[PDB]
Amino acid sequence: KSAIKRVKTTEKAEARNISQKSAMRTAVKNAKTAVSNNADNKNELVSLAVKLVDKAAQSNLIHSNKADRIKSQLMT
Amino acid sequence: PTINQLVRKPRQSKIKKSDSPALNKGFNSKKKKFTDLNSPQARGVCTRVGTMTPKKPNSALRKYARVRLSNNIEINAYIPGIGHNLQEHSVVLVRGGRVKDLPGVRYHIVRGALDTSGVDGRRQGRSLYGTKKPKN
Amino acid sequence: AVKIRLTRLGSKRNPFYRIVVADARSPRDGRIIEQIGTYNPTSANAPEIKVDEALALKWLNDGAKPTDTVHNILSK
Amino acid sequence: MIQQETRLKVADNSGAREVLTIKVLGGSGRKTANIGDVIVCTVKNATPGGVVKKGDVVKAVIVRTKSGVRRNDGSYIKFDENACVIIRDDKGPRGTRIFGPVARELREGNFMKIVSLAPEV
Amino acid sequence: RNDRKVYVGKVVSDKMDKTITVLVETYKTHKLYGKRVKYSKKYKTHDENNSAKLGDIVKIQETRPLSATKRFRLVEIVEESV
RNA sequence: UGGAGAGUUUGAUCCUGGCUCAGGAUGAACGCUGGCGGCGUGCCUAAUACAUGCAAGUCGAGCGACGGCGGACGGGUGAGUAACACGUGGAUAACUACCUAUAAGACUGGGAUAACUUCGGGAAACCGGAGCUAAUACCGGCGAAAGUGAAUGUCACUUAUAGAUGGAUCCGCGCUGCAUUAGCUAGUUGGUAAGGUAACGGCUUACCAAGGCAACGAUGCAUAGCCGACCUGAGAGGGUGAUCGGCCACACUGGAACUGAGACACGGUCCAGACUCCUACGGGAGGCAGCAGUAGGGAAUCUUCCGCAAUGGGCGAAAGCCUGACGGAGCAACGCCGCGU
RNA sequence: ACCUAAUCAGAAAGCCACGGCUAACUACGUGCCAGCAGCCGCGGUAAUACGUAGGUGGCAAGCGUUAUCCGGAAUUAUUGG
RNA sequence: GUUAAGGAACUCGGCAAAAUGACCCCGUAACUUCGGGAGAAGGGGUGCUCUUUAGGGUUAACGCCCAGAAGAGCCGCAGUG
Ligand SMILES: [Mg+2]
Ligand SMILES: [Mg+2]
Ligand SMILES: [Mg+2]
Ligand SMILES: [Mg+2]
Repeated sequence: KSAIKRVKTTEKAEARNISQKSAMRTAVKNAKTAVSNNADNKNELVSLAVKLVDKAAQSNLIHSNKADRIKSQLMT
Repeated sequence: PTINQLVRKPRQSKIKKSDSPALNKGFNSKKKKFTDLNSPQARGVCTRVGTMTPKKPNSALRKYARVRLSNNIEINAYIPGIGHNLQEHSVVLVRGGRVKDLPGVRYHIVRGALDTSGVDGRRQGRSLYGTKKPKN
Repeated sequence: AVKIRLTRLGSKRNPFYRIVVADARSPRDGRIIEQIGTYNPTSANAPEIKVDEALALKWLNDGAKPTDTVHNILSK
Repeated sequence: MIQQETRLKVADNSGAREVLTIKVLGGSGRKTANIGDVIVCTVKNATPGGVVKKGDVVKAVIVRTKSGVRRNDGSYIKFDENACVIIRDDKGPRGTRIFGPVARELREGNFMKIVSLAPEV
Repeated sequence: RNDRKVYVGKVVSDKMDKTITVLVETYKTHKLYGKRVKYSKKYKTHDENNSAKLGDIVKIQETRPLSATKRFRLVEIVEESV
């Protein structure tokens, strides 16, 4: 039973990505609201952070690395 | 016939049927093995001591055993040899092959491995009847 | 990539080999890619080493991991 | 309050469903019963694939009821469904499991198996 | 796309936008009786601006998939007759 | 290279025509007898509940006093599915723990915590609390980045390459019986829209649009894993699907997920159903179609065997470590072969 | 695995058939009976065709019987009505 | 007029009462004189306020009456209340 210790990573690895993912998407869900206003204040310098979390489809690899371009392919 | 027609319908060949009906197929499943296939052999359980005759011109007497097989169905039989240590509801091995000039009997009760175990009275034709001689 | 492998054949009390190469994902008995020639384990009324290094250099270019007792063939 | 021709569910896997009531066992002229008395049921509906077939006089015990019982402390209890358990000739249930909360009243040293099979009591 | 197989065949009917059916002929040999026999699968075909009508002989290239059996792609007009 | 016949309707013929025998086979049974050297194959009938054993770990040159790679390969089975499941040739709309070839850069700055002693509750599965701590763990600037040790060398990190490797997908053809079954699907057929996965996509939804398929077998029933091969045959063909290899599906039953390079996961997992059994009756545990052995329907199929030396596979830089893959033995005339009395 | 040296030809052989086919015959008991049978069927007072001993034939550490499949069956015939 | 648990145990007999009831939808068997069966059966939805759009006629047109769709939201035990 050496997959007992594999379970303890599995309830532990859910927390890191689902925090990163839910912060990836609400930074992006507010972004297309900010891209619906386009005042260059609530959209600038966090859209590349919305692309840094779409670059954290390579850092936070729970979203797959080759799947980095499934959302970020339109705004920038 | 014509090669045009042979394209439109092939030669659906002649079906044949088994000479001995009451064995060897997947029968009638009822959430258990309610009935099954016995390709060469089976068990039995007896129901009746049999005494009968041939019917064509012949006038002898024959001793069958009307049973119920291990798959709910009803067949006659025959004991080859001399001895009869059989009574009603005793286990009998089976093996196929009908008996001519008897009107409806079906198989042969194997005289070797059953309650039909061994038949004395025979000394030369032996392994057709299950009789031993450990000297030779 | 691929790993250089000896397919064991042979009856009771008598093994015999055939030099093949495939990935470790493939098993020993079959799904083998190529064969650079036979290999002769027993030495009585039989040879002891057999290899053909023509199509063996085709697999050391894209990567190959020979087992450390198979490498004594190609060191000779 | 059970009666002389009311219907009841059966709460076990004894091969039955809604059974009727024929008569309430006890004294004479008896007209009601409640949790923990025997009756005489008859099977009006059955699960095909059981050991009790439809149209067959069996006993039962009333296990739940919509009326309830009153305890020593004044606490009441009310279920929302009537149910019973087919019982054999000596006191023990015919089935194997029991699909519901039996009443807390049910045993007296007597039905020491029906309360040993419920999910909660 | 750029280099795909070709099944030249008659155009049956233009019945919706961007959609026809281009029937082809195929005589297939039998297994043992030897005499050939016809089979005509009627494959649907996307065409660009309703360029086809009833009866044309065309040239077909394949593509990457679109929908249920819309799998071919019309190219030419060898015959523009009725 | 190679291809036989005999019998029987009549008082007696020629013909048509059936039925019947000689022969080859069996992962056969059963009947009598019993010397084996040696080679192979031994659940085919209730998908009948599965005791007791072993089958997945490794790393003390991570780092403390869990952080990594592997459990997606491998070894069992045929209930399902008449289908790109399989066979066979064409096609690009995109997918690598690995393996490697060159080259880049392998910086900078932080803070939370298991094991551990006290804390209380449960018989238990064990949990809520508090002081303690590193990490190569974690975080910030058509965009992230790692260091470790016997003699700096070495060895993993990281990005773009392209080769092998590995999976995915629509397409031509091969793919059982019935027409005493003729109509059939409705998001069905199509555009358009944005969302949606490695990508195309009625892929799932929304307004319009009137089509799909079909007497060239569409639809629906019962039977079935399929090929390379095995059997018989002069051959053409007929019947078969077992050990042995390639591909496929499934895990007492019916769904759904999570980690990671490419699982809807056999030995993991949350839930729901029918069953076994224990607890303090508040709850929890169990899934031998892994290797064998017992139980069970049966006319019918075996040892609960030591063991990693050879070949193959994970991990490590190496000694080695677990390996029921396998190298071999224990038992039955079970089959051919050779051989004696 | 192999192999030498020993008291010893001493422990180590069945099984089915035998009218016609089809390979292989005689004498009595029963005598349309216990039977036997792949078909013609042999049995009403023995009967080369039933049990028995003798005899022979076959194969041989194996012989027969069964159920199933292909050939015999040119009896689904394109090669071949 | 209402009623706990049970629901024909009442009785010559479900006698009286209780339930079903409108419009708009999905769906509908045996049987036949081919019209019928059929309101077969069994099922779902309905209230008020706010935003957009496609529908007649009247009229030069603001104006007026007739209507049907999706979406968003609110409240009660219950929306042909
Ligand atoms: Mg295993
Ligand atoms: Mg093995
Ligand atoms: Mg009516
Ligand atoms: Mg009516």
